[PDB]
Parts: sequence; C-alpha cells; structure tokens
Amino acid sequence: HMPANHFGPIPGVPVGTMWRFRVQVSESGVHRPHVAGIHGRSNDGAYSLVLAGGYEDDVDNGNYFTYTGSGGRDLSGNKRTAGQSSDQKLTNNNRALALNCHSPINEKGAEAEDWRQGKPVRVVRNMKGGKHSKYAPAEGNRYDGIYKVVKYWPERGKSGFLVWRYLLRRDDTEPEPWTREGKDRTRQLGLTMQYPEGYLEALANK
DNA sequence: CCATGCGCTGAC
DNA sequence: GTCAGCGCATGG
Repeated sequence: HMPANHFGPIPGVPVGTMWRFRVQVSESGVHRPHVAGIHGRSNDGAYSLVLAGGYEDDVDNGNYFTYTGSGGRDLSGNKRTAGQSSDQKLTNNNRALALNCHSPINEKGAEAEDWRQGKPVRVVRNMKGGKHSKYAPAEGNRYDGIYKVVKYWPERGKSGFLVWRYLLRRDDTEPEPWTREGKDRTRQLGLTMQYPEGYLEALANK
C-alpha cells in the first residue's frame, strides 16, 4: 500500500488503465483527490494531475502539454468551479507543482537544469478534455504515464488575469496509449473500461 | 478548526 | 445548453 506522498508509478497499474469516474481513480492511488486537478504538498511536490478541460489556458499536445495552476477563482456559494476573477498565486498546489521542476523554486518562474532529474508526476486524461484535445479518451479517465515539469512561469491568461503555467513532457518507457503501439499494447493486456460495481446495471434499468 | 476544489447530478 | 450547490478527501 503506497503512502499518499508516493512519487512515481503505482504497482500493478499499467499505462492505459481506464476508469469511468474520478473516485475510482482515487481508490487506485493514481490520483487521490477526487475533485482537485493536482495532488501535492507545498513542501514536497505534486504526485499527479488530471487534464479535464477545466481551465481555458490548458494546451494538450500529447508528449508535451501546458497545464494551468488552480485558483484565481471566487468559489463563494459553496462551488468547486468558476471563471477566473483574480490573479493566481504560487502557493498550495501551484507551489507543489513548481517544486517538481529540477531548479530552485522561483517566484518569477524557472526552467530545469536537466528536466529528467525532476520529480515524476502521474498524469490522467479525462474525456472532458476531448473537446479541445485529440489525445483525450473517448470515455472516462485514462492513465497516460509519467511526465516531468520542464519549466513554469506566470502570464496574463485569456481572461486577462494572471495564471501560472507549467510545461510538462512525458518520460515513460511505455508507449503512449493514443498511438498505434499504445492501442495494441492495451489490447494485448486486455485492459478495458472499469465501472463502479453495479453501475452498468443501474444505468441499464434506465 | 478552516480553506481549497480540472466532479457530478438533478433542475429549469 | 447551462446552471446552482452538495458530500467529502486532503492538507495545514
């Protein structure tokens, strides 16, 4: 049983694994938080993240992608999501993710002196990210492997407010689940969409 | 205690 | 199509 602050792959969970709901991704240990896009500790780093089209500044290009930090939002009224209404800060999860980069934390942003030496980050792609990405799975959530933070920096987002941006690159020995090799691999391993026990039946009665 | 939150579902 | 909020895990 891996501790909550484990870095790297989760034993027994191969690249290409799929789950229908976020709570299922949590139970596997791959990505503990069931709502937040980032799982991290401000004095340690980020352990994993999910691409789900929640932030307009996100850019997905497969082996490379640009992630936005969280926050700069007014969640008053017991919300979990909203548009940008204030500038983001390099604290909490945003600070946790910056620490993965192989360079001293820099309030103004920084680049890695040999990205590969950075802390590994488990990445999950959710289907809501398919609206603006051809890498997103058609259904559910999919584990795509290990990535590293090549660099991060602040800049005015499409909303006009300041947002934190991270450039992540894949560093995994397993073929991408979206390539020919990946799709064959998933087939040879017999991986299939996992659903909560009783879910398919409950939804079939409808 | 107290904030944060890239989900999810039932309503208009 | 879009939207108002709710339980709960995680961290400090």
